[PDB]
Amino acid sequence: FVIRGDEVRQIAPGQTGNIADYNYKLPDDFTGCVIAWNSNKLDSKVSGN
Amino acid sequence: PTYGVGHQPYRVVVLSFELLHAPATVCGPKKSTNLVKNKCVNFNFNGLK
Repeated sequence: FVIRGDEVRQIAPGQTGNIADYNYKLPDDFTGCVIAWNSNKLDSKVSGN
Repeated sequence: PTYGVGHQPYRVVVLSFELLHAPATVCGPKKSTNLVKNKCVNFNFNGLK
């Protein structure tokens, strides 16, 4: 998916916020990996997306 | 500080001994006793029973 760069800290076990509890929640006993990279060159519009 | 328990920093101290017959320089706190000779006794010399 695509989220705001600052909200990237909300994708983690034991976290709280807005995206964490309303859009995507990870379990406390979660195993795996998370990969996020900047994509302002690909998903940006001068008018606004 | 808002990370999960699995990502909070932990301070680690590792103690490595080299227990050997060499004359020990570090010893635990014990008490000495007067020397007794020429009879069946139970002795303890620098941890050697």
